[PDB]
Amino acid sequence: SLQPHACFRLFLTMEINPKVPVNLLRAGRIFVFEPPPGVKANMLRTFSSIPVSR
Amino acid sequence: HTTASNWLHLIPQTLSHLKRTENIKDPLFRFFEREVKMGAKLLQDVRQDLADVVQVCEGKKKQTNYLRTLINELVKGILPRSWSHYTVPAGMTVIQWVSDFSERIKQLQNISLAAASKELKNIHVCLGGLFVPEAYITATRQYVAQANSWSLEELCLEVNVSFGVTGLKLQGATCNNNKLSLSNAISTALPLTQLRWV
Amino acid sequence: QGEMALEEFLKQIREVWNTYELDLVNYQNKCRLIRGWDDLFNKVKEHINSVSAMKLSPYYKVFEEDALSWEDKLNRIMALFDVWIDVQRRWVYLEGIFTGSADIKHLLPVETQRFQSISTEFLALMKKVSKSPLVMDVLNIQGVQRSLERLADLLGKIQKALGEYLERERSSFPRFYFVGDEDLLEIIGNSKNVAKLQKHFKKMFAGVSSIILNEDNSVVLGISSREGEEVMFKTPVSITEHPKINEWLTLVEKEMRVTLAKLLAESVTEVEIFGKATSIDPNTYITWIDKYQAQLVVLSAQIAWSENVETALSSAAPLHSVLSNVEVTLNVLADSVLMEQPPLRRRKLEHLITELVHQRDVTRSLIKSKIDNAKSFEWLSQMRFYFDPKQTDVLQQLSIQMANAKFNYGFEYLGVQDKLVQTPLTDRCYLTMTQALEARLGGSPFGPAGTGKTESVKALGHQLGRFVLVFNCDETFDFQAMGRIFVGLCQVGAWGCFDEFNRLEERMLSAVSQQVQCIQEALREHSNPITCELLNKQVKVSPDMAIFITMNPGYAGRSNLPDNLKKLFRSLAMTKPDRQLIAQVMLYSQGFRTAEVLANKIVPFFKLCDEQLSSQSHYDFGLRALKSVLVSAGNVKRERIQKIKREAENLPEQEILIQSVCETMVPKLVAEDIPLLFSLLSDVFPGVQYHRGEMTALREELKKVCQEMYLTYGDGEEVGGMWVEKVLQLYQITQINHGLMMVGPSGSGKSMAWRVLLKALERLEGVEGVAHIIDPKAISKDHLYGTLDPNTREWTDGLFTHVLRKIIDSVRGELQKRQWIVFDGDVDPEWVENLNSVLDDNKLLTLPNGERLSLPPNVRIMFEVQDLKYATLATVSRCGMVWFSEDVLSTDMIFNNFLARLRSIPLDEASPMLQIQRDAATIMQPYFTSNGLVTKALEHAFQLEHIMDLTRLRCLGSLFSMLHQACRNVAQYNANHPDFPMQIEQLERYIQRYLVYAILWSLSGDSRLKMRAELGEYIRRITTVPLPTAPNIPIIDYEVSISGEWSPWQAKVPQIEVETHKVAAPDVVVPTLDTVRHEALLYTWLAEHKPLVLCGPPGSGKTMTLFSALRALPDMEVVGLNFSSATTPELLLKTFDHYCEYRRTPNGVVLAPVQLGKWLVLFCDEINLPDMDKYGTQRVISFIRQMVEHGGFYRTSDQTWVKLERIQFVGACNPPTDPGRKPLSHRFLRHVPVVYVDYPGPASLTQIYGTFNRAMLRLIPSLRTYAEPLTAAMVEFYTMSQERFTQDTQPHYIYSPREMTRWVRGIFEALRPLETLPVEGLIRIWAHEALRLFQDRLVEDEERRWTDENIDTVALKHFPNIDREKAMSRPILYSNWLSKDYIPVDQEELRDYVKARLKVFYEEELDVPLVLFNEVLDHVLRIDRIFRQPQGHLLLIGVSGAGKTTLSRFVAWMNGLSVYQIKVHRKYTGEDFDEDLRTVLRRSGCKNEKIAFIMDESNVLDSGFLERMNTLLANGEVPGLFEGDEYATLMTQCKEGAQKEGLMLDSHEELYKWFTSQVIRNLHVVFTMNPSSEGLKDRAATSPALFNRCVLNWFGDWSTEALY
Amino acid sequence: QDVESYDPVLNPVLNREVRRTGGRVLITLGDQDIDLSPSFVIFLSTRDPTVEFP
Ligand SMILES: Nc1ncnc2c1ncn2[C@@H]1O[C@H](COP(=O)(O)OP(=O)(O)OP(=O)(O)O)[C@@H](O)[C@H]1O
Ligand SMILES: Nc1ncnc2c1ncn2[C@@H]1O[C@H](COP(=O)(O)OP(=O)(O)O)[C@@H](O)[C@H]1O
Ligand SMILES: Nc1ncnc2c1ncn2[C@@H]1O[C@H](COP(=O)(O)OP(=O)(O)O)[C@@H](O)[C@H]1O
Ligand SMILES: Nc1ncnc2c1ncn2[C@@H]1O[C@H](COP(=O)(O)OP(=O)(O)O)[C@@H](O)[C@H]1O
Ligand SMILES: [Mg+2]
Ligand SMILES: [Mg+2]
Repeated sequence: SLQPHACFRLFLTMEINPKVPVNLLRAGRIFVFEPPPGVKANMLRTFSSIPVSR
Repeated sequence: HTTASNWLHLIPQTLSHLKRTENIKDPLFRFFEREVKMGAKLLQDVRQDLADVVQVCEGKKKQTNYLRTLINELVKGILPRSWSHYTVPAGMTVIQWVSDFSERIKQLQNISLAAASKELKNIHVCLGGLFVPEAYITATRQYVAQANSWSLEELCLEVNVSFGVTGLKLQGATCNNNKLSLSNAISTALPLTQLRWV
Repeated sequence: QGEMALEEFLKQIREVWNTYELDLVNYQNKCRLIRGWDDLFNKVKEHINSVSAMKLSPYYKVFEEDALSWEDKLNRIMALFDVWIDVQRRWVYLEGIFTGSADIKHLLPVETQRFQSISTEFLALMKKVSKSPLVMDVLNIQGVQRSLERLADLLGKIQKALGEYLERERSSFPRFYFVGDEDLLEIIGNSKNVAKLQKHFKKMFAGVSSIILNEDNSVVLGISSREGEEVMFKTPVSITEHPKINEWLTLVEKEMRVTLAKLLAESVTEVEIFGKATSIDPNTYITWIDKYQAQLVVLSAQIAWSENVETALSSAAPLHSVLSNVEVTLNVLADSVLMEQPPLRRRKLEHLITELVHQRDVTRSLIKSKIDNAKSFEWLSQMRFYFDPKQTDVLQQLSIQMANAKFNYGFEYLGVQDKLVQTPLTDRCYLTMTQALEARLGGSPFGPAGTGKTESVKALGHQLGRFVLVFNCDETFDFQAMGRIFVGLCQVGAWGCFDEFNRLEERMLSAVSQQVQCIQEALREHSNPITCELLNKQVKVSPDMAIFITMNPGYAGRSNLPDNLKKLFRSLAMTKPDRQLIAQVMLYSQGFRTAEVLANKIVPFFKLCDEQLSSQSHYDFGLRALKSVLVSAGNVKRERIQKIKREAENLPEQEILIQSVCETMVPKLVAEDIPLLFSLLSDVFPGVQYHRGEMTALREELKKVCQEMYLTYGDGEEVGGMWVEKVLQLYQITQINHGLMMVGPSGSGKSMAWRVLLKALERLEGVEGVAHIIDPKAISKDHLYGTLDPNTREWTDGLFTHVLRKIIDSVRGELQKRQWIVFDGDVDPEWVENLNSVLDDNKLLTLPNGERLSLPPNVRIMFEVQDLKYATLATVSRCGMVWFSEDVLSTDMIFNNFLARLRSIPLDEASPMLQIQRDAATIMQPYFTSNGLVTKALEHAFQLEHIMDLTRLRCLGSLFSMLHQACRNVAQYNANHPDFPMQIEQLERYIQRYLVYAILWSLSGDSRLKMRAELGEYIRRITTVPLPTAPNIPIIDYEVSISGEWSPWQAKVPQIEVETHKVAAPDVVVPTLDTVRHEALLYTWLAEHKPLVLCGPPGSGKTMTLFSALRALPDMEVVGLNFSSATTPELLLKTFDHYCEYRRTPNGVVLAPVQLGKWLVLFCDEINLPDMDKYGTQRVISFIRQMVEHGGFYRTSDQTWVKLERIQFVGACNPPTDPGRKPLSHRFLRHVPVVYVDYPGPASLTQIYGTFNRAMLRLIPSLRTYAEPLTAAMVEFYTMSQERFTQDTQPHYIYSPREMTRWVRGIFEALRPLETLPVEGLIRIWAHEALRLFQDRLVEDEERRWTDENIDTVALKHFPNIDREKAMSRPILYSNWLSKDYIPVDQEELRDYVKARLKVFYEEELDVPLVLFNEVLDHVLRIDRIFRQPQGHLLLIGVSGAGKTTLSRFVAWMNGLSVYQIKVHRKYTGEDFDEDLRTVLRRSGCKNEKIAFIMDESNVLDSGFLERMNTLLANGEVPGLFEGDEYATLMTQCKEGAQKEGLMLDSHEELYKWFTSQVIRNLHVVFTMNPSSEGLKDRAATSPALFNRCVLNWFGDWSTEALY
Repeated sequence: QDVESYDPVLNPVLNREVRRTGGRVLITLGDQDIDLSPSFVIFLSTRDPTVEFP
């Protein structure tokens, strides 16, 4: 029920729980964060997360 | 209810009874006595519950609330909380739990028969079928310690493939001349494990 | 001469009271207050005791008037002084704050003016009381009671209203955040007195328990700890400069730190000049220890060792030299501790030995490997200490270090505390938590309870010198409360050690994660006048913050930590502590030559004990138990050494440790584990042996107390040996322990055990012993512990919190007595986990306010429980168990206690009653000895089976009550025959048969007919008592006459014929054998005002039998109470409020009925229904058990013991096998006898309803020949319908003689104004009533057709030669609209009439068209039939949109009823529902108008709706609905309505009775709901009235006939 | 809109439980008597397909 600013993003962080409303699941865009598949992907995310200057 | 009555009729065909068998100072005698007593108590409550379910499912007897809970648990296939008194691996199913409990009752019957004829020292026990294998290990260590009049804290364990235990299974290894070799087999059964205290 | 001696004692009392004046001392040249109240209260109480002793015996009857005058004057002066001490205590600190504190009139002007007025009034009273110091003169002032009450009330009001200034005052001195509101008020008020502050420094500081002052109280010389250790400041602080309290307290807390720093410098200089030599002198070493405090000594030793090791590693020979010096020092310590020392110096020695053995182990590990440089991590890992004298800042001279974590000592005076054995696990914990602290992350160890988590955190804080706080948080710890304690910790610079953090309401956990993150960011900013935002306010954060978390993963299914909060804490798993090392170090420190041998034999002993012993829920063999054993071993070694010295030598250390193990662990064992544990002891320690007894003084005092209060005492092997040994074990555990439990089955004698032990300890030690018995489940957790108001930050004390706070304050001298707080309930982790920090070694109770109430040494918190199958290991481990087995208490001692209580203490309370009691006791003596007859009969009763679990003590107390009734009957017979008294042989031959009758009706009172006959057969076989010679008739069908022979009840029951006016009236009971037996037994119960339970199937006749029994007792008033699934003790409290009043007496408050001389009896109709908690308890049942056993309950308004005066209970319940029933607890079933009333059966039912039908068939004399076949057909149809329409198909398929009574009443009401009827018409009306009672409740067409077939074949079988076509038909409709009478009508004329009435109805009320068909016609006739009858409620089951409420509205309009609907909207809550109910009740009762209260299932929002609807449907009134203003308005309206009707009534009870009659006659409730698979069962469980007193009609969906 | 939180004040309107005061048309609503014009319609909206109605 609102029309917001252009550069406004609302971030909802939650655990995977059936109690989350289906209305909110349909309205929002869903991102799933999981342990990585594979040692290569694990090391890739570790190296991307650690800044280069460190 | 007809299928439930048939299943509960065929369940106690592997369950008959257990001898009650108790004045001995050795830990082995009293440990076996209390284990057989606990097994007999569990068997008699399970037998009473089975008889109640059979009579109220095929016959003339009303239904109580605890009986309704037991019947619902049996139909859903989950173990009732009252029956599960020992350790059940990661929430098993009643279908295999009745077989496991029947195996434990048969083992305890074998202990009772051996005790009816020290005499219990030469028997071989599978540690999976015992309610308290850690108590069995403590009891045999205490027995050898009292018999040899040694210390209770400076006793090591020598293992060969004066106490024999069965049912132990390896994981990713093979036993050959008491030497371990790495293998790709998921589980190799040990034929007989000998526990000698030095 | 005795009377003259008593008169001389009275004269001495008069002289000592006329010579006693109040002692007055000047208070700062302002007023002369009264001090010294202890002697006055002691004199008053001993005078009361002397008067009470003189009243009992021997010549009180001559001095009654003046004795009573002295008694009530003493009570009056005691009450006045009890109010006076409280008001003066409040006034002192209120005057102090309002005078010393500034900017109070500028901030609280109305409060300052109020206190100015109150102070003027109190100074006027002070001048008046100082004019005449005599106590009688003080009592002579009129209005002292009301003046003191007003003073106390207004002082409390201003005390509550002053709370806003408390936070502003707390912002000045940081430490005040841990001090409560009233305590802080005392601190501010008594600032100019100082000497009254000494009982709050324990809460304010760490170890500072008192402050050393000068003679003038102007300069603070020093501070002192709890154990007498004192620290004298180098530069004293002066109050004579007139600083404020916060200012000089800040000066004190700074001076303490600088003094500890200076003494640390001097002490480390002394240790440096000591340790440079290879040998040390024990004399100078002991003098140094006496010179310096415990923490300073330990710190200096650590500094010296770290410096020596660093200099050795700076450079292998120096490391060997350091190890050799450490070993030489440790040998000196051991030699010094092997002899006798003062306790403080000995504890310093013990701490030194622990630290030195840790240093020796560290040096051994460092020298075992090859270490060369000091930068190696093998040395860098261990904690080290650095002292730099060159640092000019005295606070930062000492720098504690570990692996890359520099620390500064807080220099907080910890006093002495208790050192911790530095295990490798403890070192790992130290390293991990100090790495977390360096990283500005709070620590978080976790694991099972008893691994040493909170004690490790506290030991780390003490090593760092930080002020540590342990909080036992629970679900009541809110976000605001955690913000408050965080801001307090931020101000003070302390550590937090929140214990059991996982039970903190996940949403609140996530919310407080933000505050934790803010604290972490503030500390990181400090690491580089900082502030952080807590509760939307900025606060300075000291750099010594640490939030530590202690939690058990999955201990009781507690809440789980969110990842957001988990990332802010450094975790640590710790499950296996080094018990071997702990035991070795503890024993070597306490002094034991074979320390290593004892440890190596005791730790595997505990490991073997945890496995070889049986598995029980109350066994704990963990580290806490091991440490308790070690401490008790040290104490008993000290005691034995002192006993030997009373006469170094050698002592049996093995035997000492065996004695400690036995004294700590023997009582918790079951009866089958004593030889097993003795075998374990003999195996581990061969020559162990043990000693017991040697308690002659306490044992003989216990015997004297047992003989005094009619108990059975044994010598150890005698009858009471097990019980007396258990009492001795309880005494030992109370002596050497902190919190106790008495785990055992009901009736084991634990209550009598601890009561007798308390009285014996009283009369032995001379200290007063007071016991507080609390049921923790009879009240809410909020009422038990406390409640924080969500709006304003105010604290309302709970029951246990209030009791402990009263003991702590000790205004009545409570600290010098012996207090035993007893929790007489059952343990579950909802409330017992709040006592985890209580039962621990912290000895302090934590509250959400941050106020931590310490536990004084005279208080022992004791538990009296039945089992621990729901208690967790965290609370099982902390207590000392005493196992009271069932065979500990044998039935012969209960028999002995009963015989003694019969022989003495006459029932009508030498006396003829006492003589008859003694005669009966000596007659029944042979039957109670050993086996006899009663024990064998009770064993057979146990072998039988009953409707409830038969405990021995329930039926045994019931038998005792029946025997008391026999004695009362003998007394009444003697009174009725004054000329010829009771012959002794007749009394013998009468009691010898009454005993058999009583044991029969006691043991078999709750069993079926065949099993009570079986018990009768067993008793007949087993006893030598004259019995009736009837082979067929059981003994249970006989009564014992007062002449002493057997008579049947078949002679008692007559063949009475009831009048036609009352054919099926509610109060009409036709007598039968079961009926007369049941009311005779009920009268036998109720004559002693004993509780009871009427168990049986619904509709069996339980309340009818109860009311028939109560109608023979004129001095009892019965009140109906209906219980549902959601029943709370608030209902019983509302009933007590409505029908009883709270009085005030000098021996406590009492609760008595308003109508004097009558015993109010409470009829709980569904006592079985209240829901059972997930830990297996019921609040209502626990409440009723508490007030039945202890004779009263607790009022939650002000935490006062309210004692029931004339209140008794009767209960009704379905058997526990019914779908909605949950079995009652054995601890409640112990007191209540239960009688099983069953269905009458066919043989009884035939005559019961044959009488009714014969009476009913008298209006028409030509039909009187068909009564017997009519009853036969009625009984056969009811029976054959009951067989298959059971509760398993549908939850509402219950059948009972209530339907038969309704059937007979309906036939009679149809037969009354009709006066002439053929047999065809009789069969037609019988069939119509049968259909209306047996077909309407059905669900399916197949069973409806089955009942139609049943009624057809029953009429055909029992009614031959009849016109079947004329009698039976399809429509069978009956109506009274077409004519004036209830004449059967055809379908078409009825349809035309209903069409015309609906035509009129369309323009009148509802203009909605309807379509008519046969089902609608049947529905409207059924609804009209129900609406005609009084109290006619409906329960319509059907799909939505079927027209149920529209048809109800149409029928209500046509019958003249008024339609009411509640008009639910958004936020329509319970108060709005109550307002609607009040309006409906007023319109129905006061205005005398019909109301059709239509209600739909959608109108239900909460369970309160169903509770009030249940009460209204079953009783016609709702207690607690009207109270106060609206109650008086209802009374005025009811009086006006009675005047309008024509009845002149007064008072309140009869007006309320008439109002209830008007409601029950003029109010009809229609409940419409959708059918459901489980909704109907849930509604039946949550409201039995909807299925009992509401007529059910299953409308359902429209049939195919209806649709077509 | 948002008939998920249905308010039971609309039950007499939806059921058309209407009185007849001569030529005038009278309905009840809460605690007041309301005259309704014959040209009155009401629509209830929903953005949630996966909603359950009693
Ligand atoms: N040593 C004794 N000798 C004789 N009678 C005893 C003895 N101890 C207890 N009794 C009797 O046993 C009765 C029940 O015992 P008690 O009141 O101590 O209950 P309890 O075991 O604490 O029960 P609960 O577990 O239900 O609280 C007492 O009323 C008393 O008459
Ligand atoms: N390393 C140790 N040295 C000496 N005593 C210890 C040690 N660890 C634990 N204890 C004792 O064992 C008991 C364990 O309590 P603890 O586990 O700290 O409570 P919680 O379970 O709340 O953490 C404590 O009373 C403590 O005195
Ligand atoms: N001996 C009897 N004489 C007359 N009526 C009886 C008799 N026994 C049962 N009744 C009938 O049974 C009903 C009693 O049921 P009630 O006591 O209310 O059961 P509950 O209290 O369990 O609801 C009464 O309506 C009464 O008419
Ligand atoms: N016999 C009937 N003929 C015509 N309409 C009917 C009939 N019974 C019910 N209705 C319709 O049902 C509506 C009434 O709903 P309601 O009485 O609330 O149903 P229920 O009582 O089953 O909840 C009316 O608007 C009416 O149009
Ligand atoms: Mg803890
Ligand atoms: Mg008790």
